[PDB]
Amino acid sequence: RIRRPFSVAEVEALVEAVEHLGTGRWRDVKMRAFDNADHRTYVDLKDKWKTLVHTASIAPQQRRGEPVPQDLLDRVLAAHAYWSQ
DNA sequence: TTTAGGG
DNA sequence: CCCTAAA
Repeated sequence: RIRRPFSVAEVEALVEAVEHLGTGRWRDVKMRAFDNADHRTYVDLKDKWKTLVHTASIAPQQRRGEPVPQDLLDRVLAAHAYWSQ
């Protein structure tokens, strides 16, 4: 499949979704926040959560592409610490 | 088919 | 994004 960087709203929709469902229900996350975004499958969302956690763990100057608002990176690490077992 | 992780 | 063992 063709590349397709995640936009800020998509991240936003993902972050909101996970804060409510967690990290073990990507099919529900997909249904809740990307139900009509045919190019994003629950495996892609699982993957974007994996990169987002990393993105939030590195310095801003080493991130690539459109900048994810600090606000979201913040909720990624808080939702990651919460749903971690 | 979905979950869960490495490739 | 892909590949796919397990469930």
